[PDB]
Amino acid sequence: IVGGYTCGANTVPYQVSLNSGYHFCGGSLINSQWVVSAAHCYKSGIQVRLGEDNINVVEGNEQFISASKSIVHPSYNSNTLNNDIMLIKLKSAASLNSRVASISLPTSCASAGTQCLISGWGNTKSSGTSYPDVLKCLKAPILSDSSCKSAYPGQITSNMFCAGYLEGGKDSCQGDSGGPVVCSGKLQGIVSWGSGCAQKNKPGVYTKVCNYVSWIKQTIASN
Ligand SMILES: N=C(N)c1ccc(/C=N/OCC(=O)O)cc1
Ligand SMILES: [Ca+2]
Repeated sequence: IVGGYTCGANTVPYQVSLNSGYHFCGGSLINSQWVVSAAHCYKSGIQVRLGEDNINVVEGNEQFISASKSIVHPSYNSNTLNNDIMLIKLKSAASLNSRVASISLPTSCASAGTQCLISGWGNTKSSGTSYPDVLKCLKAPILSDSSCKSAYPGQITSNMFCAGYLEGGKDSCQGDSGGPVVCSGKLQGIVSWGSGCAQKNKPGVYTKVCNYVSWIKQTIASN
């Protein structure tokens, strides 16, 4: 997260870290057994880490649970990043408490102009690299579809939306991939792509979760 703020320990209790010997992506806990992340975060041997603040120090509230299965969206296209969504099933149910909690799926899509909360342990610089210890947060508005399409001509599908600041300076970034965009208490987006981070006229592009609720529900009802 570039140009954000320190969230505060466990204030984003649905935020997870995906670990494969190191943190590599975020995700969102949607019930005791399932995490939503980006399909571009797919790899074998994922351990889901819940209740994290400092990802490099065991602070006492963590639950580390191995993934039993990963299900990439059937229409995910890694070239265009269309349908950039994946479900990860935990080997055992997380124990839900104040510091580890699920986030609601949307019943309707979010509105342009709505301020959303984006979070992660990704790069905090727009040029150069610096990775934070503790979870970072950014409040960012959903942009109009026409401004989103103008920013990325020929690349924005109906399964994507833009959020952020056209002036630059505030954005998600590498390492935030797969993490939450929560608007009005609903998981509305997944950190997906963008040209660099926090670049002028290049806002963040996010998987449009409201389009996938049917697939999510049917998948978790059968796996
Ligand atoms: N909002 C952005 N500008 C943005 C967000 C996410 C990415 C994804 N990078 O994938 C590589 C990785 O995370 O390791 C790029 C740009
Ligand atoms: Ca920790």
